Amino acid sequence: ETPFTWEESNAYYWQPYALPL
Amino acid sequence: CKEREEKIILVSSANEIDVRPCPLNPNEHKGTITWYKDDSKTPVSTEQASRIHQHKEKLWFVPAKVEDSGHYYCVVRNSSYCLRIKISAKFVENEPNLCYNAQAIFKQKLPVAGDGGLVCPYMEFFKNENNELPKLQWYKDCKPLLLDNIHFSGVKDRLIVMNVAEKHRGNYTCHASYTYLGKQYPITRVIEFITLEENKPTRPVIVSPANETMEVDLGSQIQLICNVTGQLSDIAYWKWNGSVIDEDDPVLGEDYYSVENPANKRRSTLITVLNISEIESRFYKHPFTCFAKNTHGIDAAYIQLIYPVT
Repeated sequence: ETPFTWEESNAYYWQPYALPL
Repeated sequence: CKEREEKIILVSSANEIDVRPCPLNPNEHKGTITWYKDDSKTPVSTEQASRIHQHKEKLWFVPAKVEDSGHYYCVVRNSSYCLRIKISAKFVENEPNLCYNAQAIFKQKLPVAGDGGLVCPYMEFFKNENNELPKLQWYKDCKPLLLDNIHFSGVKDRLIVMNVAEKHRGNYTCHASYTYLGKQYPITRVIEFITLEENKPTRPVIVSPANETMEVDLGSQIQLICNVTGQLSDIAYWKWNGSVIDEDDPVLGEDYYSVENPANKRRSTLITVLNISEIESRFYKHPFTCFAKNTHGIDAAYIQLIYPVT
């Protein structure tokens, strides 16, 4: 098994509902 | 010290445990990493107790409250060089009558094999539960999921959804409970699952330029690496001031490379280095943007070069 890394989570995920600071 | 900012905010639920590693690169990942709160002051306490503390080169928000939302800085002081990085982090409480807040819900840009394939993102640093990732409990639209292996199945950080005559549309939550100092707190992610699959609704994904700002000085010269993850037929190219780099531009140069993936053809990487013989005061006005097309979409990301501060 090759479980997901953080660099990988940043790379292949995004938040469409996220709002600014 | 040369600043670099990550314009993208990483929203995450409050009242949970959270980490934030330093978004670092190759030639820079060297000795010494340090964290801080908004603006320069005394670095986040390494004191292993305290709510917000650094540990193993990461920033740990134990109970991660809402009043923790903001800009954090990461510094790499090797000996000859140093690099400060601004990140932006938001912590949100769930909307009324929901087990989640819309702002923190993720969506995959590139799918995996199978009718399912949900992967609880950002659990890598929690894999530290004695080398193995803690048992992940799963949900759909807030209701619990039975991993009976006939409707759904749980394996490591993934959630396989079986091909039942069902509508899979939903907002799935992955839940773990990390034990830190004789007391455990929750960890949750929410991934929205769709219908786009089977054929090839996969557009290219630019992994490298991540909508960020770099600080450089007029004299010097640099090199901007655009990295994409897609098929070998996709295309990665840089632009500026709304125009592709001239094939005969004097200062700017564009080299196109391709790194084939034996394991998976569909998921290879494409490099497009935009060389810059010398930075100019005209470049500080607009951002440099990478592009990637495939007739199934277009992805775009950038890096904004800014003049060094006073």
